[PDB]
Amino acid sequence: SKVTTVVATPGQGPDRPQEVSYTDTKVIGNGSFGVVYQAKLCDSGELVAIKKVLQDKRFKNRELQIMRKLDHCNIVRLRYFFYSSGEKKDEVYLNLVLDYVPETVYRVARHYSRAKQTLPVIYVKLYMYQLFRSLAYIHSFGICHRDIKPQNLLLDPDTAVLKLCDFGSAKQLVRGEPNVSYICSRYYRAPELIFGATDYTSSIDVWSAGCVLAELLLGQPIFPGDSGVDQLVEIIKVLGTPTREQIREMNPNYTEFKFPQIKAHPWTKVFRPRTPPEAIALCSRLLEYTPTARLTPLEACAHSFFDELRDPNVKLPNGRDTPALFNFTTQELSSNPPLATILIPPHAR
Ligand SMILES: CC(=O)c1ccc2c(c1)/C(=C(/NC1CCN(C)CC1)c1ccccc1)C(=O)N2
Repeated sequence: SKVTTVVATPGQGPDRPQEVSYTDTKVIGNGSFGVVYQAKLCDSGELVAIKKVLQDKRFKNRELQIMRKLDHCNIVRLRYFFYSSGEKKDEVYLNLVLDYVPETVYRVARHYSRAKQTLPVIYVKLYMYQLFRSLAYIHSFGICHRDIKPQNLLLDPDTAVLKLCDFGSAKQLVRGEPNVSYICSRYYRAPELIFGATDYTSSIDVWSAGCVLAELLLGQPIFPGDSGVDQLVEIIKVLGTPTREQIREMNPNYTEFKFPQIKAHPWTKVFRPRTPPEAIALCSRLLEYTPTARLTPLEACAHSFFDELRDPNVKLPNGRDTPALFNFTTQELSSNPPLATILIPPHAR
């Protein structure tokens, strides 16, 4: 076996690097970011992920600066960070030692779809609540993920703990400062972004989460668009044609898509029979045309659909106890503090 010893700066605490050794490196991910590895530590024998990205002198890494401000159980923790040379030494890379999680929400949802089965509502409740909890934390700093999809939602099959990953698209949204329109994966792309909105709030992650929720309820994406324009046709097929005021509320740059008035399709008819009415009520308040009309991540966590997790007698289908879901902080509750009366039940008080 080959051992790799490097001096890496820890993500949290003071900027003081330490000698970190790792072995058994293998390629597990490949994307727009760069490359993701899986390595075993020499100290505890713990498995960690190493995301190698090509870095320049012109500026500092945007993802790294967002990552070392973040400390939450439902987001992959930045263990360490170091610099390596792999292009005749003239070009340098940024390696991010992050948490390793075996499965993803996509892979778990795929298992049921291939077996013609439905994902149990308890799993839909646990995965969605943890996504909105991590969203309430990132949005309190002004940071918007801009890439919410089941492939980026990591999963541990035994404990059922969800973790958010890939903060490359992520940016601290500021009022007045424009942003790029073509962002997020097509099936989870908000209608503002299709309408060419450069000025948007962190409510685009709320829409993307709503797209994931409906996907876990249907067993397939709700809006499978063939093109960038065919994506809006998929949305119009269930939500109907947006009103004059709904269009303006998205703040659209260069509009006039020229589509016929088809009108909204009932939410109950969209999903399978005997689908919990609370899931539909939640999905209706997340997948809204008007971004300001959408439920906030904390408001989504306080919804009637996640009341089963708030029960003191709730447990995982494998017998194990549900993870920490009520250990909220002042930074998490920052947007709406009186919501703590619903979010934190008397048993956990
Ligand atoms: C993208 C990023 O920033 C990041 C950060 C930390 C991470 C991962 C990704 C990650 C991934 N793990 C997969 C390993 C293979 N199994 C079968 C599925 C899960 C992974 C890799 C590529 C795409 C999506 C997810 C993990 O375990 N820890």
